[PDB]
Order: sequence, then structure tokens, then C-alpha cells
Amino acid sequence: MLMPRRMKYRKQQRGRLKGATKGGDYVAFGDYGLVALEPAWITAQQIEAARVAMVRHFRRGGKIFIRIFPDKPYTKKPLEVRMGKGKGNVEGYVAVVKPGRVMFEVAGVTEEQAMEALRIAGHKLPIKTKIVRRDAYDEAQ
Amino acid sequence: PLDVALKRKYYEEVRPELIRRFGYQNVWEVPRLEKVVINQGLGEAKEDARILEKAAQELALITGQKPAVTRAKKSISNFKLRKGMPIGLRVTLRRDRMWIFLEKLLNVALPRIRDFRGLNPNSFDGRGNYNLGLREQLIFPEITYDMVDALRGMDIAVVTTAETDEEARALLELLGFPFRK
Amino acid sequence: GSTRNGRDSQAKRLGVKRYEGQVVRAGNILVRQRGTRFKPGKNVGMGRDFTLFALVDGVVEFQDRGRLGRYVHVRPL
Amino acid sequence: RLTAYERRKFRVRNRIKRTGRLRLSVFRSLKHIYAQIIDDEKGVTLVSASSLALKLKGNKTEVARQVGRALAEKALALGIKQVAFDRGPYKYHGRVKALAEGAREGGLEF
Amino acid sequence: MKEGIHPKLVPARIICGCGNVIETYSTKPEIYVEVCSKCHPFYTGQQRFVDTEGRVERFQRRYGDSYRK
Amino acid sequence: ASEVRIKLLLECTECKRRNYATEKNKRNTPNKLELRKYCPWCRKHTVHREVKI
RNA sequence: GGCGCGUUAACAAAGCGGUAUGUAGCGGAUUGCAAAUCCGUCUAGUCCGGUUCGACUCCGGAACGCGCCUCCA
RNA sequence: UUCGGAUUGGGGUCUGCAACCCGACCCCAUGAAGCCGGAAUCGCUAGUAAUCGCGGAUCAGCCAUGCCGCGGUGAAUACG
RNA sequence: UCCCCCGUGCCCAUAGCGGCGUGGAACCACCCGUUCCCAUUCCGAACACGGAAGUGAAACGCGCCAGCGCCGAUGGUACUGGGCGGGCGACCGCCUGGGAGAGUAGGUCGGUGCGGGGGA
RNA sequence: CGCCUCCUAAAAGGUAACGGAGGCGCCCAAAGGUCCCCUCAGGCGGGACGGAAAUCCGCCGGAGAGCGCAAGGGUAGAAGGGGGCCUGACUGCGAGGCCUGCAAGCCGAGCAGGGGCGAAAGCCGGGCCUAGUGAACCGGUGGUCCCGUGUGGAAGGGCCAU
RNA sequence: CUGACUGGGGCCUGUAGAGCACUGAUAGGGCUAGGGGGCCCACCAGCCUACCAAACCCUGUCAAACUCCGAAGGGUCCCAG
Ligand SMILES: [K+]
Ligand SMILES: [K+]
Ligand SMILES: [K+]
Ligand SMILES: [K+]
Ligand SMILES: [K+]
Ligand SMILES: [Mg+2]
Ligand SMILES: [Mg+2]
Ligand SMILES: [Mg+2]
Ligand SMILES: [Mg+2]
Ligand SMILES: [Mg+2]
Ligand SMILES: [Mg+2]
Ligand SMILES: [Mg+2]
Ligand SMILES: [Mg+2]
Ligand SMILES: [Mg+2]
Ligand SMILES: [Mg+2]
Ligand SMILES: [Mg+2]
Ligand SMILES: [Mg+2]
Ligand SMILES: [Mg+2]
Ligand SMILES: [Mg+2]
Ligand SMILES: [Mg+2]
Ligand SMILES: [Mg+2]
Ligand SMILES: [Mg+2]
Ligand SMILES: [Mg+2]
Ligand SMILES: [Mg+2]
Ligand SMILES: [Mg+2]
Ligand SMILES: [Mg+2]
Ligand SMILES: [Mg+2]
Ligand SMILES: [Mg+2]
Ligand SMILES: [Mg+2]
Ligand SMILES: [Mg+2]
Ligand SMILES: [Mg+2]
Ligand SMILES: [Mg+2]
Ligand SMILES: [Mg+2]
Ligand SMILES: [Mg+2]
Ligand SMILES: [Mg+2]
Ligand SMILES: [Mg+2]
Ligand SMILES: [Mg+2]
Ligand SMILES: [Mg+2]
Ligand SMILES: [Mg+2]
Ligand SMILES: [Mg+2]
Ligand SMILES: [Mg+2]
Ligand SMILES: [Mg+2]
Ligand SMILES: [Mg+2]
Ligand SMILES: [Mg+2]
Ligand SMILES: [Mg+2]
Ligand SMILES: [Mg+2]
Ligand SMILES: [Mg+2]
Ligand SMILES: [Mg+2]
Ligand SMILES: [Mg+2]
Ligand SMILES: [Mg+2]
Ligand SMILES: [Mg+2]
Ligand SMILES: [Mg+2]
Ligand SMILES: [Mg+2]
Ligand SMILES: [Mg+2]
Ligand SMILES: [Mg+2]
Ligand SMILES: [Mg+2]
Ligand SMILES: [Mg+2]
Ligand SMILES: [Mg+2]
Ligand SMILES: [Mg+2]
Ligand SMILES: [Mg+2]
Ligand SMILES: [Mg+2]
Ligand SMILES: [Mg+2]
Ligand SMILES: [Mg+2]
Ligand SMILES: [Mg+2]
Ligand SMILES: [Mg+2]
Ligand SMILES: [Mg+2]
Ligand SMILES: [Mg+2]
Ligand SMILES: [Mg+2]
Ligand SMILES: [Mg+2]
Ligand SMILES: [Mg+2]
Ligand SMILES: [Mg+2]
Ligand SMILES: [Mg+2]
Ligand SMILES: [Mg+2]
Ligand SMILES: [Mg+2]
Ligand SMILES: [Mg+2]
Ligand SMILES: [Mg+2]
Ligand SMILES: [Mg+2]
Ligand SMILES: [Mg+2]
Ligand SMILES: [Mg+2]
Ligand SMILES: [Mg+2]
Ligand SMILES: [Mg+2]
Ligand SMILES: [Mg+2]
Ligand SMILES: [Mg+2]
Ligand SMILES: [Mg+2]
Ligand SMILES: [Mg+2]
Ligand SMILES: [Mg+2]
Ligand SMILES: [Mg+2]
Ligand SMILES: [Mg+2]
Ligand SMILES: [Mg+2]
Ligand SMILES: [Mg+2]
Ligand SMILES: [Mg+2]
Ligand SMILES: [Mg+2]
Ligand SMILES: [Mg+2]
Ligand SMILES: [Mg+2]
Ligand SMILES: [Mg+2]
Ligand SMILES: [Mg+2]
Ligand SMILES: [Mg+2]
Ligand SMILES: [Mg+2]
Ligand SMILES: [Mg+2]
Ligand SMILES: [Mg+2]
Ligand SMILES: [Mg+2]
Ligand SMILES: [Mg+2]
Ligand SMILES: [Mg+2]
Ligand SMILES: [Zn+2]
Ligand SMILES: [Zn+2]
Repeated sequence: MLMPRRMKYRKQQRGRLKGATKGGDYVAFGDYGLVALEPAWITAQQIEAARVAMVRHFRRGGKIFIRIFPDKPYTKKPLEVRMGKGKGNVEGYVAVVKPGRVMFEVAGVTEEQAMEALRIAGHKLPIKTKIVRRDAYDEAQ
Repeated sequence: PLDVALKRKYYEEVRPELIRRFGYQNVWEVPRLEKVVINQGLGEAKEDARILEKAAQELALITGQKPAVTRAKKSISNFKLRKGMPIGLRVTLRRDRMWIFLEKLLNVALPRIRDFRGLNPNSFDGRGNYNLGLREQLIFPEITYDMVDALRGMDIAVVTTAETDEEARALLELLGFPFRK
Repeated sequence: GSTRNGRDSQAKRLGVKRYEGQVVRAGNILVRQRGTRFKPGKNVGMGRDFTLFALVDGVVEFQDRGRLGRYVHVRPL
Repeated sequence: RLTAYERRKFRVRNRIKRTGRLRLSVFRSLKHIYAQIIDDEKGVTLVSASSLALKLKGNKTEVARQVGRALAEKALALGIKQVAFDRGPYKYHGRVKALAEGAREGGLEF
Repeated sequence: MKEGIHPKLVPARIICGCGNVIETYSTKPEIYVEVCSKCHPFYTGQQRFVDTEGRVERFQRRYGDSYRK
Repeated sequence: ASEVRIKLLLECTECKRRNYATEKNKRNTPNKLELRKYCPWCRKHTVHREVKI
């Protein structure tokens, strides 16, 4: 499971999920990528669930690129406590993902293997996704 | 200016040979001798003794110039030393005093070193300077065994106008620096 | 938490007090700042807390000199 | 990068220009000595004197004293009395000091 | 040159055991040494000291050979 | 101020009047402070000396 | 969950911004031999991150252990 | 230390078919610990202790500072 | 009015780093000395003075070079003042006015004022 | 639970929560004034003991160092490092402003007296700056000689300093 | 006639966005100070790594308490309705 090794600040404010993706919008490392279609907080558990599913489906071969990282701390108050008395404790980490962001790539596999592995990985994620392949537009960037 | 033989020899036998070997078109291109800096990193006079006075007197006799005190720039526990305490001496020799000291070094100091086999040819700075390190102080002519109380060494910095080691090497061997093969 | 945090200090109301083209009297405070964000130009003095004040009556003028800094001048009438 | 010479020149002259007077600027080469009277507000030179133009030859300290007299004599005909002496990178001593006394002896207020 | 803190240098001679006389300026007007640059073995080419046989550690003795070949 | 950093009065040595109040560290500066200050009573500069507050 | 405290070597247990102890263990002495006794010797600061010239020691976090509180309904 | 003579480098002699593991001796160089020894423990009552040298068996040679003998110089103390 | 040099400004890298070439008649510098004024927590290195044997080697000035650095459009987009809508929500569209940052083409090895010395 | 710094705070100022992070209740007789001089951290190479790291030499290095203590702003064309002489860490004021419900808080040219440093121009009414603090009442100590209960004194008050 | 509001002109600002020059975070690869083992060998060092990892180079990202940048707006003064 991913998380930053060091942090300047333990807790962050809940920001905003506005706008299309800032960076990471084109396939850059692999041959087939999974692209987000709507914004969400993607937790570290969901990232690992998707990665392991591709590893199992890629028996022997395959190399997987994870292009998102959960750097944002996620906070929760303990059960049965009232409002107030400070911000809740850190319970996990999420990655802020906006539409157009390429989340995963794969390489070293056939086309059939890539489409099935990325399809299963998407079922582990809380958002609608699409599968893309590297094209001239990605190389033009 | 005092008629030192070493300065006389540099202008008579060394300069004409140097231009022959390297083909300088300017009389100021040929390497000159800039200064000699003698440093004594005592380190034992931090707080256990004010024995800087004994070394200052000995250094002044060897070079004719009273040396200056150098102080610690910071505190280090592993050396048990505090910032600002005196841990060395340094003297700078230029012009006639520079020539006089090197003549004694090449003639009456270096031959008195135990098991002398020549100077290190790989100690050239890489930009035309030389540095050598001494372990003994009684090899100098003005030092006798009677007034020697503790053994002390020094570092000698020889600074030249030469740009490269090969040109600084040529000046030093002709001047009289003997080097190991 | 609600025990570790909870402190702040009063706001200081810093910034430029008179802008370019305004008419000022001698002694008028022109800039409140921490350090020399703006530098004292012609007919401008600096107090011990980097406050810029006018030395004569006149018109405020601002100037940017690149690497030399930003200056505030007072041009007399 | 700046040298001790360049830092010294800036440090002395920034103090002078703060006062808003006319600055008496002195340049001292290995051979000669030169003096200008400068109005920084307009950036123009009002009067200038030197040992090169006057063909003064002798002891440099003696030469500089006569350059100060000539600059002072030139200055008063143009209605200037009050100036500020700008030593630049030079210590107030020797040739630069001799020019200042010569200017003061000629009737300059500084 | 500051005054009162530097030992004044005077013309001086350094006499070696081999009779060599080097003329210089020093704080002592007469010095005697036991070795100089004109008699030290490393300077006079080789001046082979008590060790001059190259250690002869190889088979350069031939150790007889009166035994059968 | 503290036990080591104390408050003190400066007293004119010519008319004996206390004209200034200030402080010092008595471990760093064990001896009495002596300074030249304007005395408004004497209307000139005189030596002032430290006295107890 | 709140608040307070503690973590030291073989065990029990102290002081210290720069330097234990008791009983053991080990080598010797004594003894027919073991114990007792005597002569010598000896193993360290829970972990991570800071401040500091310098941390077992001061500060922050984590883990474990201990003590008290958790009421009106 | 002109005390002390371990350790090591080098040159040699002899015995033995053969001195590397593993002999003795000579010469040169090297010149360690050791400043009278903690708790404790041993021998000895007179030609004894202490101290000095000499011979023998085994044995080519010898790791003998051991063992068995021989003589030279020669004490102190025993109240109980 | 032309050119070279010296001093002092302004604009504040399109002005800089780096590479190559060049200047001693004049100026400037290095340079020669340390008696004198002055000076080094030691040193005439620095600061200072007295000069003219030498050299433009170093420094400085002046030229060429787009390797780096800096400047940088047009077009399009993000965002947005105001006016309207959609979506369970996270959020998203349309009209009207404004409009980046990055990237691209490309530009740049400065411009200019005053004074002084010299030559044409 | 008062005070200082940053964020939240929506590009003037201001802005809440038992919102997110840290500090203060000192200090310095120089760590103050002025004049003069000087310029870092780091990296690479060389050098007796001597090293990751002591002191010395050469080269590159524009601020990544330093500035007593949190954070931010500022800063080498010094506010940083060193030295000489000094006490302006002044008295009497104070045009004009910032800030502001009040009360507080903050900056300040210039004039007079008497000075410090500097050849001079000039600077100096503490400290690179923003925390290091407490109204009034009651009382203590020094000065002043204003009041002094018929009168001269005194007791005791006032005023100025603390 | 000075007002809300509006027009023109100057100055002030660091949000939205964006970016990686600083401070932190961070994915893949290359090159390697130093690590784990290793053919080992302590006489003495290189080398092996499909196990880490400093700087550096390429590619690719993140930030309320990051900024080489930076709007729309807003504030304020002057003149005009
Ligand atoms: K899904
Ligand atoms: K005054
Ligand atoms: K009107
Ligand atoms: K960055
Ligand atoms: K406006
Ligand atoms: Mg929220
Ligand atoms: Mg969010
Ligand atoms: Mg991008
Ligand atoms: Mg949450
Ligand atoms: Mg809460
Ligand atoms: Mg929460
Ligand atoms: Mg995204
Ligand atoms: Mg050189
Ligand atoms: Mg906090
Ligand atoms: Mg607090
Ligand atoms: Mg607040
Ligand atoms: Mg406030
Ligand atoms: Mg505030
Ligand atoms: Mg402002
Ligand atoms: Mg101040
Ligand atoms: Mg001046
Ligand atoms: Mg006072
Ligand atoms: Mg225990
Ligand atoms: Mg202990
Ligand atoms: Mg014990
Ligand atoms: Mg025991
Ligand atoms: Mg035992
Ligand atoms: Mg027993
Ligand atoms: Mg037993
Ligand atoms: Mg026992
Ligand atoms: Mg109740
Ligand atoms: Mg001996
Ligand atoms: Mg054998
Ligand atoms: Mg011993
Ligand atoms: Mg003895
Ligand atoms: Mg026994
Ligand atoms: Mg008997
Ligand atoms: Mg034996
Ligand atoms: Mg010029
Ligand atoms: Mg620019
Ligand atoms: Mg003299
Ligand atoms: Mg040149
Ligand atoms: Mg285009
Ligand atoms: Mg564009
Ligand atoms: Mg555009
Ligand atoms: Mg909008
Ligand atoms: Mg719009
Ligand atoms: Mg908006
Ligand atoms: Mg809008
Ligand atoms: Mg538009
Ligand atoms: Mg743009
Ligand atoms: Mg643009
Ligand atoms: Mg350029
Ligand atoms: Mg309160
Ligand atoms: Mg308070
Ligand atoms: Mg706003
Ligand atoms: Mg504003
Ligand atoms: Mg604001
Ligand atoms: Mg409110
Ligand atoms: Mg409310
Ligand atoms: Mg609370
Ligand atoms: Mg709050
Ligand atoms: Mg803080
Ligand atoms: Mg605190
Ligand atoms: Mg406080
Ligand atoms: Mg003090
Ligand atoms: Mg201070
Ligand atoms: Mg200061
Ligand atoms: Mg800094
Ligand atoms: Mg602190
Ligand atoms: Mg700061
Ligand atoms: Mg700085
Ligand atoms: Mg500088
Ligand atoms: Mg001072
Ligand atoms: Mg006074
Ligand atoms: Mg008020
Ligand atoms: Mg004033
Ligand atoms: Mg005065
Ligand atoms: Mg002050
Ligand atoms: Mg602040
Ligand atoms: Mg503060
Ligand atoms: Mg205070
Ligand atoms: Mg009351
Ligand atoms: Mg009262
Ligand atoms: Mg009272
Ligand atoms: Mg009284
Ligand atoms: Mg009455
Ligand atoms: Mg009466
Ligand atoms: Mg009376
Ligand atoms: Mg009274
Ligand atoms: Mg009274
Ligand atoms: Mg009173
Ligand atoms: Mg009062
Ligand atoms: Mg943003
Ligand atoms: Mg940007
Ligand atoms: Mg991150
Ligand atoms: Mg990497
Ligand atoms: Mg980003
Ligand atoms: Mg964001
Ligand atoms: Mg961003
Ligand atoms: Mg910030
Ligand atoms: Mg931002
Ligand atoms: Mg009107
Ligand atoms: Zn000789
Ligand atoms: Zn008085």
C-alpha cells in the first residue's frame, strides 16, 4: 500500500474536485492505459486492489505502471463522538483524480491481455473509466 | 633588496631555459614564484597549554617573520575543541624572504630529513602549485637540540604563476626541488 | 487538536497607505511594511520599523528599478 | 561577482548621493589625478579639472594640491560653493587628501 | 614590516661537514650542519651507501653446482 | 528583568540627583556603571554612577 | 475514550547535556569435595525523527506496560 | 641502565642418508616483559638452609633449566 | 560632424555565463622600490607613497560566435466579472465582456546621456 | 483564557469554529552610536601528526550562509565579519500621519540645550523588523520648595523621577 | 452637489489557473558515494546482484501553511456624468 514516507503536515483540508486533469493526460510509458472519466478520491486500497488484479491476470509477463500516488491524508472522527474537539485522526491516503487522468499503463502484453486486465482493474475503482492505446497524439505531446 | 643567490639563479639559468622548453612569446608568460605560506596545525594548544608561544618563537627564527594565530571556526566534540580557540599558526613569505627560506630548505633542511628519497611528484595542485609536509622542525639550521621541547611539523604551500602542473614542475626542478622517480 | 492548537495574533493592517498621484503633506505615512519591500526614494524617509514617510508636501510616485528594488518618491509641487 | 574595490566604491558613493549635494568625484591613476563636479539629479558634469589638461608635473601630492586649486577657482566663477567630497575607493589620505585641501584652500565649502 | 616583533636577519654562513660553505641571510651569523645538498647521497647521483649489492636475492649465487647436473 | 538582570538608577556625581533609569546584568557587569550623561539640573554633561533602585 | 506515569545490562533497581549499586556470571585462592568465605574481573539505556559542538539524559511520534475517571438521566 | 636476555633478521660450524614441520652451538644486528610480586602457599634445626661450580647414566647429535651424585664458601633461630 | 581612450550616470540580463580574435602612439593597468606619509590580528598580498627598466602576459577596453542563459509572439486553451440553464450528488453546459501559465515561431553576445584627453 | 508568526482569509484592509501548525512572559554594557576595513554556505584538488569534519593553499561558486531565541518578511551596492574612538540606551518639545468604539498601540521630519564619531558631506532620542507584557487605587524611596488650618515653624500633602 | 452607481486615467495586490526556479512529496529507467549477501579472502582487492539506496541524467507527477509566473476582479486617488 502506498503512502508518503515523510510529510510536512499531517492533516489537509478537504479541497475541491473541479476542472479537468492538470497533468498526466497522455500515455507516456506503456502501450495501453486506463483513463478516468469523472473526478474522485481514489484510496490506496483501491489502487492496490486494481494493481494485484492485473498482476494475477498477467501470468509470467507484463509490466505495470501506476501513474497516480495517494499523497493526500484522509481523516475520520471516532465512532460515537460529537462535533468539535479538533480535527479527526488520519485513517488513510487518497489520490485526487480528475477527468482525463491516465491512472495505469501496461506493457509487454498482447492486445487481448491488456484489454481484459484493464477491464478487471476498472471494476475495482469507484469511477467510470475507458481503455486507451498509445497513438500519435501521445507522441506529439 | 638583498642579493639572494636563489633569486639570482632564477633570473640567470632558469628563465632562459624555461622559454627554450615551452616557447613563451611574452616575458611575463614564464612562471614566476608568488609566495610561500607555512602553516602549523598545532591543535594541542587549544586549552591544555598556551604552548603557542614556544612555537611562535621557533617559527620566527626559521623564517625571520613572526607568524599569526589561526582560530577555530566552529566547535567539534570529537576533537574536544571550541569555536574561537587558537589551534594553529601561519606565516606568509614574499619577495626576498621567500627566496631566502627556499634556499635554506633546498640546501640545509631537506638533506637533514631522515631517509630522504626525494619529493612527491604527485603532490602538484593541478593548477600550478605545490605542497609538501614536514614532520620535524629541528632540520632547520637555526634550530638546535637544546631549545627543542616538543616535536612539531608543518605544511609548506608554494604558489606559482604557472597555469599547469607541467610548467610548474619544470620551474621547481631547475630551482632545485629533488623529486622521486 | 482543540488542545494543541487554537492560537493566533492580531492582524497588523500593513500595506501601502498612499498610492501614486495622491497629494501628501510632510510626515504622511506612505507604506507600512516588514523589511524593505519598498525603498525610500527622493524626499522619503524610513523609520526604525521600515515605515516610509514623506519629508515634504507633494505627489506620491512609485518606481520599479528591477534588481535595484521598488522605490517610492515624493515630487514637490 | 564584485571585488573589494567595487564594493568599496558603491558603499562610499551611496552615502554621498543620499545627501543631495553636488559631489566632487576624484579619480587617481598611477600617473595623474582627475576631479569632476557632478549633479546627480540631472546626471551632468558642471566643472572638471585634472593634471593631464593643466600639464602639471612634479611630486604627485604637490601636483594634486594644484589641481584642487584650479577646480576651486573654476567652480566659484560658475556660482558653486557647496559640494560633497566623494573619495570613491581611495582612502582619505595622500594624493586624494591633497586635492581636497587644495579645493578647500581655493574657496569651496565642504 | 612591523617593528619590534620580527627577528632582524643578518648575513650568515652555513658550514657543512664536507667543508661546504653556503652564503645566505639568517638570524644566526654562523651555523654548522652535518649534511648538505652537495654531499647527501640522494643528490650526488647515487653515492651508494653501505647497501650497494642490489640485495642479490635471486639465484645469483649458483650455490656450488659441484653436485651432479 | 530577572534576579541576575536588575534595574538601576544613574546618579549625577556633581549634584547627586537621579536622572536616568536603566538595567544591566550584574554577573556580566559586576562593577558599577559609569557613563557620561546630560544633567538637566547642571545643564551640561557629567559623569553619572549606578545607584540602587 | 480522557488524564498521569514508566521502558537501563543476567535479574532487581539509581543519578547524570560531556564522568551506579546489590545479588549473579567468569578467572584465581581455600577445601578430600560442594556450599560459605577471600582476591580479581565483568555484560547497557524499547524503536524512529528532531534540538545540540555533544543525547541513556532535552523535545515530537510509535509500540508495550501500569494507575485513576467515565456521571444526571 | 655496561641491569635483564625474551623475540626476530642475517652470516656460519657440527652430528646425522636427511636439521622445513622439529637439533645443538659460534658471530653480527635486534634489546621485549620485568623496579621484588593479591588472596595465599613451600622448604629447612648445622657443615643444615642459602649460594658457587664439577661429574655421571641415557646418548650419532640433542631440545638436561630434568635426574642421580660431588665437593667450595657458609648463616639465623627454637622463648614455648 | 567621425573614430579611439578615460571618468561618471540612466534603462535593469535582448545588458549575462562561456568560446575565439585584437588594442600600448595616448590613456589605463601590470610593473620598479619601500627613505618618506601610511599599513599588515604575519606578509608593501591589501591600503599608501616615491618613480619610469620592462610588458600588454594578467586585468581592462573593443570585435565575432546563439552552446547555455535571458526575452518572446500569433493562434488556441485554462480561469473568470455579469447574465442564464442542467445534474441525486461529486460537478457540468450556454450567452456577453476580459483573458493567462506552459509550449511553438522567433529575438538577443546591449541601448543611451554628460564631461575630459587625443587623432583625423 | 494575554501576546507574537504562518495558514484557513475568497490577489486592498478586516473576517469565525473545542479549525491546521509553532513560539513569548527574555536578553545585550555590547548584541548600543559613529568612522574605517572586510564578505558567505557549499563543492573539487593539494598538504606532518589529522580523521566525514580542526588549521593551510588553489579553483569554481550571487546568496542555497549569517543576522541571540518561533515563524514570516527583509538583507552582501549589508541589516552579516573585524577593528579605533565613544554613551544619542540624551534633556525640552514636536508639524504631520498610521491604527482605532473607548482606552491604548505605532511612525516621525524639524527647532533649542549640551554632546559622540567623522577631513567632510553627514549620522546618532538603543537593538534588521514584527512577541519579552499590566489601567486605576493604596503605599515606598530620591528630588522640588508648591500648599502648610490665628502667626513662625513642624506634622502631613502636592508636583517631578522611580 | 459633495451621494450610491457609472466613464476615463494612474498606482496597490498574489487568489483562480498554471508551473517546478525554491521547500517538501513522488513513478519508471540510466549512471553510481555508501549498504545486504556474494567468487571470497584478511597477506591485499576487484567482482558478482532479477535485493536497497546519495548526488547526477532522461522521462512523468503533487501541494491550505511551495512559487520562476499570474488573471478576471477588487481597493484607492484625480477628473466627468
Ligand atoms: K468502475
Ligand atoms: K540636537
Ligand atoms: K454633481
Ligand atoms: K520542485
Ligand atoms: K481604478
Ligand atoms: Mg471542508
Ligand atoms: Mg478535494
Ligand atoms: Mg505537465
Ligand atoms: Mg475526511
Ligand atoms: Mg472539528
Ligand atoms: Mg475528521
Ligand atoms: Mg487528476
Ligand atoms: Mg598557480
Ligand atoms: Mg501547534
Ligand atoms: Mg501557547
Ligand atoms: Mg485567525
Ligand atoms: Mg486582529
Ligand atoms: Mg494575524
Ligand atoms: Mg500594499
Ligand atoms: Mg532599528
Ligand atoms: Mg568622501
Ligand atoms: Mg529613561
Ligand atoms: Mg530489568
Ligand atoms: Mg550508570
Ligand atoms: Mg555491579
Ligand atoms: Mg563476583
Ligand atoms: Mg568463582
Ligand atoms: Mg570444602
Ligand atoms: Mg567449587
Ligand atoms: Mg566461591
Ligand atoms: Mg447533571
Ligand atoms: Mg642494557
Ligand atoms: Mg629438525
Ligand atoms: Mg614496561
Ligand atoms: Mg631501577
Ligand atoms: Mg596454593
Ligand atoms: Mg628435626
Ligand atoms: Mg626448567
Ligand atoms: Mg572608462
Ligand atoms: Mg528581464
Ligand atoms: Mg624604513
Ligand atoms: Mg590579457
Ligand atoms: Mg502558434
Ligand atoms: Mg500565446
Ligand atoms: Mg493570447
Ligand atoms: Mg466561470
Ligand atoms: Mg463567462
Ligand atoms: Mg471568483
Ligand atoms: Mg461569472
Ligand atoms: Mg472572452
Ligand atoms: Mg497563455
Ligand atoms: Mg504567454
Ligand atoms: Mg547574449
Ligand atoms: Mg479572556
Ligand atoms: Mg499579555
Ligand atoms: Mg478579497
Ligand atoms: Mg492595495
Ligand atoms: Mg487580504
Ligand atoms: Mg462574526
Ligand atoms: Mg456570528
Ligand atoms: Mg477550547
Ligand atoms: Mg480558530
Ligand atoms: Mg511559529
Ligand atoms: Mg511556547
Ligand atoms: Mg510575550
Ligand atoms: Mg547590557
Ligand atoms: Mg542586536
Ligand atoms: Mg548592530
Ligand atoms: Mg537564508
Ligand atoms: Mg528556539
Ligand atoms: Mg528571516
Ligand atoms: Mg542573504
Ligand atoms: Mg558582493
Ligand atoms: Mg564599534
Ligand atoms: Mg544624556
Ligand atoms: Mg485613539
Ligand atoms: Mg528627529
Ligand atoms: Mg553635532
Ligand atoms: Mg539607534
Ligand atoms: Mg511579521
Ligand atoms: Mg514578534
Ligand atoms: Mg523587553
Ligand atoms: Mg478600589
Ligand atoms: Mg496614593
Ligand atoms: Mg500613590
Ligand atoms: Mg522627598
Ligand atoms: Mg482654625
Ligand atoms: Mg500655622
Ligand atoms: Mg510657617
Ligand atoms: Mg511632605
Ligand atoms: Mg514632598
Ligand atoms: Mg510624586
Ligand atoms: Mg509624576
Ligand atoms: Mg490551484
Ligand atoms: Mg506558473
Ligand atoms: Mg506528493
Ligand atoms: Mg530515480
Ligand atoms: Mg502540480
Ligand atoms: Mg490543488
Ligand atoms: Mg497545482
Ligand atoms: Mg508560503
Ligand atoms: Mg498557491
Ligand atoms: Mg461631480
Ligand atoms: Zn656537505
Ligand atoms: Zn547634576
